[PDB]
Amino acid sequence: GSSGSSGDREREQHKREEAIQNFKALLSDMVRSSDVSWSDTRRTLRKDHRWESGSLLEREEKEKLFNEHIEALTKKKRESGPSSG
Repeated sequence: GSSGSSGDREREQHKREEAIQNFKALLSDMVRSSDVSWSDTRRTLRKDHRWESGSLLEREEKEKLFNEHIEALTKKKRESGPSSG
């Protein structure tokens, strides 16, 4: 079908989707490090502006995202404990 996307085919979900991606990006930008704890993070994000819209994601959802973002970062880190299977 037409490559270009247009129309109000998907608005409901879309609304949320935006929050999801936006949340992740905000985590990397704000929390670029991986040596931090959820508590501190959440509190910090709670002050951010975008966070407002992030409300969509339930406490659990948000917490999960952050954690995942951290573990992922370390992986990139050149020097890091022996992680294999």
